[PDB]
Amino acid sequence: QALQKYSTDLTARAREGKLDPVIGRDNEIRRVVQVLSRRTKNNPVLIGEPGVGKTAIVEGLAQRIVAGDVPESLRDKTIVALDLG
Amino acid sequence: QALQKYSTDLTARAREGKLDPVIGRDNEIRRVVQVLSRRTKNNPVLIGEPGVGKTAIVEGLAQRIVAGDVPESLRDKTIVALDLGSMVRGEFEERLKAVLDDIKNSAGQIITFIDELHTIVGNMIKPMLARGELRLVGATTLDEYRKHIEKDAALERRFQQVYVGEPSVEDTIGILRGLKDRYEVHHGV
Amino acid sequence: QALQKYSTDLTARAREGKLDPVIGRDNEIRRVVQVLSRRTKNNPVLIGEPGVGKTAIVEGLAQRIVAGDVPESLRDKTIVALDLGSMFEERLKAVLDDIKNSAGQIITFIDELHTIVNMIKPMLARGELRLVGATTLDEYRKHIEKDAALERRFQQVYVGEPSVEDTIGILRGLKDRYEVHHGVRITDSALVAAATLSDRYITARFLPDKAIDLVDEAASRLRMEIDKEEVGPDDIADVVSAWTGIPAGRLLEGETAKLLRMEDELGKRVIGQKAAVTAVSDAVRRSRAGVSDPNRPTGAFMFLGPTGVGKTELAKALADFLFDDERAMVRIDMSEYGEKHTVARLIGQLTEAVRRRPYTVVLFDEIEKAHPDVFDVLLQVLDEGRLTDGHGRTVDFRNTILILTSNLGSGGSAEQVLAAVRATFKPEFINRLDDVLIFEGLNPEELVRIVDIQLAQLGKRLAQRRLQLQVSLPAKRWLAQRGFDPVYGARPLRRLVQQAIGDQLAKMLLAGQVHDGDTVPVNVSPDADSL
Amino acid sequence: GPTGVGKTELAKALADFLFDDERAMVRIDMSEYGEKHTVARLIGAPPGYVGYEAGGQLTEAVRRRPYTVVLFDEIEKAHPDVFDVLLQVLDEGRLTDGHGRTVDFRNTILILTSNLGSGGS
Amino acid sequence: AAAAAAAAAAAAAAAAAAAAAAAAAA
Ligand SMILES: Nc1ncnc2c1ncn2[C@@H]1O[C@H](COP(=O)(O)OP(=O)(O)OP(O)(O)=S)[C@@H](O)[C@H]1O
Ligand SMILES: Nc1ncnc2c1ncn2[C@@H]1O[C@H](COP(=O)(O)OP(=O)(O)OP(O)(O)=S)[C@@H](O)[C@H]1O
Ligand SMILES: Nc1ncnc2c1ncn2[C@@H]1O[C@H](COP(=O)(O)OP(=O)(O)OP(O)(O)=S)[C@@H](O)[C@H]1O
Ligand SMILES: Nc1ncnc2c1ncn2[C@@H]1O[C@H](COP(=O)(O)OP(=O)(O)O)[C@@H](O)[C@H]1O
Ligand SMILES: Nc1ncnc2c1ncn2[C@@H]1O[C@H](COP(=O)(O)OP(=O)(O)O)[C@@H](O)[C@H]1O
Repeated sequence: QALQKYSTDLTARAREGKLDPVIGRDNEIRRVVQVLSRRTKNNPVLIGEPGVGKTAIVEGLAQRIVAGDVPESLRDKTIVALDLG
Repeated sequence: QALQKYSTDLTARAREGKLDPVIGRDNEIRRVVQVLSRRTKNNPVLIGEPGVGKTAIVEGLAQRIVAGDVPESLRDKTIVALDLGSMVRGEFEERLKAVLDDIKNSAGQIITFIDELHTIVGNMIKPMLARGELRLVGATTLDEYRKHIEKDAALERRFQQVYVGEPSVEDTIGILRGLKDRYEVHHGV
Repeated sequence: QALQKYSTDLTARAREGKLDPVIGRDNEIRRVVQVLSRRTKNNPVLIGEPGVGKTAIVEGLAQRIVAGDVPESLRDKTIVALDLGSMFEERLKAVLDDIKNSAGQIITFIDELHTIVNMIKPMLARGELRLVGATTLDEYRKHIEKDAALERRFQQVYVGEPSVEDTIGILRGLKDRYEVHHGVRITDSALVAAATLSDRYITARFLPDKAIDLVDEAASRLRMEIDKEEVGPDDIADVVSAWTGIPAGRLLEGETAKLLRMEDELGKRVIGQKAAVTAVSDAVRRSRAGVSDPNRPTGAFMFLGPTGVGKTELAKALADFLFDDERAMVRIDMSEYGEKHTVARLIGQLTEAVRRRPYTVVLFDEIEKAHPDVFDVLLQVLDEGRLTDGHGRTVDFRNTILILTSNLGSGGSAEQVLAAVRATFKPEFINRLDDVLIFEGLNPEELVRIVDIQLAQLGKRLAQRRLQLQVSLPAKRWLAQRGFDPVYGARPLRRLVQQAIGDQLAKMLLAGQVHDGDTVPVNVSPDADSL
Repeated sequence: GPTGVGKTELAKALADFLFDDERAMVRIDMSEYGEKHTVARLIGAPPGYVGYEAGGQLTEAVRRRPYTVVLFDEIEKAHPDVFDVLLQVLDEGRLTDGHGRTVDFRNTILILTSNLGSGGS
Repeated sequence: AAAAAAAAAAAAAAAAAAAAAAAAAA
């Protein structure tokens, strides 16, 4: 019952439709996905300059997970946005 | 109903005549209402010197709402003001998090207000800020805007600058002859 | 009506008449009735000192209220003081309860409202009470100088002590109060001179109540010395002069005792500077007799001189004479004072050194190491109040004297020296000090007594092991060849005293043979002086 | 004119009449500007060198208090790299300092003094 | 019949630093 009062849920927030119609960036999506499913040390960082859509990539990953266009070992994986504030 | 205790309500005091007139200045309200109906980069901050009428801009906006002149997107939406002077390590964050209760529980477009927002800042409001349920109307002064929310900003892309400099003397004469009979109330000569 | 057990009242006391005779403070009531009768920016705050009688200001206000002269917005107002020593907010619901039904007719009066700042602030901004209060300026800042959410509904009214004449002539209502113990007739001449003799314990105290404090402590010391049914002005003088008094020290006017001579200790310690002797005697005669000005330090001069003249020794020669202690001076080593960041550390360092000791003459030797922001701090000291600091607890520089001994224009005789002097005074350092004097360096007649002081010092160093010296005048003038050099100064003389005598004495003293109880004579040689 | 006459006393007699102060005038001394390198020391030129924190010896008195009365003590010795800098003041009421600001002189008062007047009236 | 159980605390206040800003001296 811990990670339901200190965290949202972008997957259940996408079932309603409260996200954006993301378009584009095919290379960086797979650049994230092929890193997120390696064996050990499997965590990326989206480094960029401010304003180029470093959040829309993760929302597009959420829509690609909900839709069903992922590789094999990413079935129904329920991504969660935490905070520390 | 539970957290409307440690704040005030400018909208509730509209139907009692507690607020002064706003005579002059029919342009900053149009600027603020033009901001406050947008989609992104909403919630403006009034920037100006102390003792000009930023509070008067908010109060004239409230009177113009409770008569009914704003567009339909902002129709029948009450405005609360919030407190900073009775706040203060620790326990300011928890009092903040307790304030955010009815803000979340309102589930509407109940517009808040903060006086002197440079004092408060940063990371405790931005995931709540970039979602679209609160309308953080503020009020600061220019070199305090430069001091806090340009140095420790980190979320500066989500505020606006509505410059209110000062009324000149010839406008002030018409203002003070307009704001005349309120001191025929108390003493009266 | 449930507030009687939580608060006092000021409506039945004045109708009874248990009130002091209020004298003065008519303009204060003139401000209070005015500011209280306002539509906005009303209900002020009385700022004074701790121990003025702002309480009694409100008492006389209630006395004029029950008399009846007031305007419309002050219809007798039935004011109530709240108990400060009776509180958390589990009673304060009922405390403000009898303020809710009030129509602004039971306006209250809190004391020291900086401890109130969540509970009373919506009631303040609503318009059913006013809540006049009274704090102190330094504590008026620190709580409520940085919190401008409610710095609009409070207006300061600065009040101080009354004048000296009214404070002395107000003591005719004091003729009953404290004296219950054994009853001596406090004489009118003792009464009119009692508050006159005020700064003879300390001047850091204030006028009104501290006059009665000196009177009470003096009557205590009197009737515990004589265990007479009368007093005397000399008797209360040396009775007040008991605690901070050596055998009471510097009793009456006293310029005849210690201040006319002024140079028997000075001229015997520093030899020369005769024009400086006469001029600084005249300068202390006009300055520290209170016939200079109002609130200056009033001691403010400058003279000059190169190295070896004794610019450090001449300052310390009067440290143990002016206020007769080693702690009776202050100087600064400004080597860390060069920019606008060194200003932010003493405004502090000097402030607590004057707060502990309101006792010290100040010494600023050189000027070429002085960052120019320090001067504008110092210009506010002269003729512009005392000084400020970081917190606000200021100290008035009532017994301080500013001295400048700089070698700025050592090549200039009359013209070039004053031309360089005038240029380095940024504003207002010239006409606000007084006249500038010239050094009188190493001279053949004024050279002997220096050697006398140094040989007395060396005899002090040798008297522990019971050895002493006999020094003749031919050796004393043999040293005068390598002791004159009027550019660098008398410091190679002080070195050569320990050079020529010291190594011979040290060689003889460690190998026996100069056994204790023996004396040592001097024996002149053209280059050495053997023993 | 001569010395000790009341020469600067006339300036303070009008520094309080129109400028309401005794601390209104800011005098300087032009008895140091006789070398060709110390001419810019009154205004302080570059960002990065010795005089930048101290600022201009003329300009830092008028950037704040823009209502002074300037007095030039003994103008008649200084090098003629001052005179064009003195002239451009009364060409347009502006003078660009070392930081980069533009300081207005168009409502101040200039006074130049000299000590001739020994023999000839 | 309960107790008091005096709890602990933690304090923090950081430090500053200065910069020197050399001058090219010509
Ligand atoms: N491929 C995309 N499809 C749709 N909208 C996009 C796309 N890329 C960017 N955007 C929009 O660009 C904006 C990006 O907003 P954010 O990514 O949240 O801010 P940011 O670009 O990350 O910069 P910061 O550092 O977060 S303030 C949003 O309005 C997105 O809708
Ligand atoms: N256009 C206006 N019409 C009527 N009153 C005005 C107008 N502009 C200013 N005022 C008055 O100016 C006074 C200033 O009050 P505030 O607006 O609270 O001060 P402020 O300008 O908000 O600065 P702060 O917030 O107190 S630091 C009030 O008495 C207002 O009634
Ligand atoms: N007129 C004098 N009377 C007494 N001692 C003197 C006199 N002139 C010099 N001296 C002594 O000469 C020595 C010089 O020490 P200082 O007082 O430090 O000299 P100074 O004039 O202050 O120059 P500096 O800057 O301190 S080296 C001390 O031992 C003084 O006591
Ligand atoms: N004008 C005055 N009239 C009568 N008494 C005064 C007056 N000024 C001071 N006092 C004396 O001072 C006392 C009141 O001081 P108070 O107001 O308590 O000082 P503070 O308010 O600084 O604590 C009274 O007892 C009174 O004798
Ligand atoms: N005409 C004058 N009126 C008033 N004071 C004068 C006059 N002339 C000289 N003084 C005295 O001289 C001082 C000012 O002299 P100042 O004008 O500086 O002379 P100068 O400018 O020629 O050097 C004042 O302190 C004043 O005491």
